[PDB]
Amino acid sequence: GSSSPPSPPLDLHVTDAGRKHIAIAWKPPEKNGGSPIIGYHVEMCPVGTEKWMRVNSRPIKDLKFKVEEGVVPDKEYVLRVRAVNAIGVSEPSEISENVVAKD
Repeated sequence: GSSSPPSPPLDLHVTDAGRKHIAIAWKPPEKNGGSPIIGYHVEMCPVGTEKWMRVNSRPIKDLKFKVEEGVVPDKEYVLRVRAVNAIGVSEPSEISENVVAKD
């Protein structure tokens, strides 16, 4: 009965990882808040820090993403995803399981 950013993406999980990539997938927000979801953003943070960094250049128009930018081999990360609509940016998803950039 009002207009808001979307609720957060759901069910974020890691599908694959390597020394140079972390592949993730998620499910759409339960609610779009009153205007369609137009994109997703992925953030990455080395575990034990609060140094969240956006790892996509353009809005993601899919429910999966291969993270490559800024991945450091043998570092350990968590990820989170945000949804965007014409009102603004969602709070982030629940964070991912911990993932090491190794094979």
